[PDB]
Amino acid sequence: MSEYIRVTEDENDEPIEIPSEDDGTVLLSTVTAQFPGACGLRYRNPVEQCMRGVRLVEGILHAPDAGWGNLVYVVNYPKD
Amino acid sequence: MSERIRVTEDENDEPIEIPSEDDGTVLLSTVTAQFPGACGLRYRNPVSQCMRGVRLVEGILHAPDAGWGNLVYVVNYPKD
Repeated sequence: MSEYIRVTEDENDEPIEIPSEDDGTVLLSTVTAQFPGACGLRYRNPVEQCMRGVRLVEGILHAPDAGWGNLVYVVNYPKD
Repeated sequence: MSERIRVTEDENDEPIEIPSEDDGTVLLSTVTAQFPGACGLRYRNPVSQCMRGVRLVEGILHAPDAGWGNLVYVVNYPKD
């Protein structure tokens, strides 16, 4: 089954739901669809309450230990 | 023609329709053929009350297992 994630570009608005691949990874192109100019992904680990960045390779974001559907994610946005 | 997909950018006007492919895929060019530069698609997800986007890969949109009929609503628009 395809993993499911909930990202957010701006916390003042509503979060965005992203359908991931069955592989358990997320495709950056799906992010760029809703987020133009943006790339990358962040989240916070409930372990140390610190912000973290999701691993990316060739446009493919790699899920954490438990996967995607457990925490919230934030899309990396530049100043532009 | 194979499947058609309803989609709009603003609910004040009338939603348009784009021919999707039998493989559950839509071509970016077909979307931009309708919209003046729009990319990606999403909709009001009643499940999370957020905006759920659709899988995108190199300009090719990939429908979920259900298909396009459950996501036919709003098209995405980049800043460029």
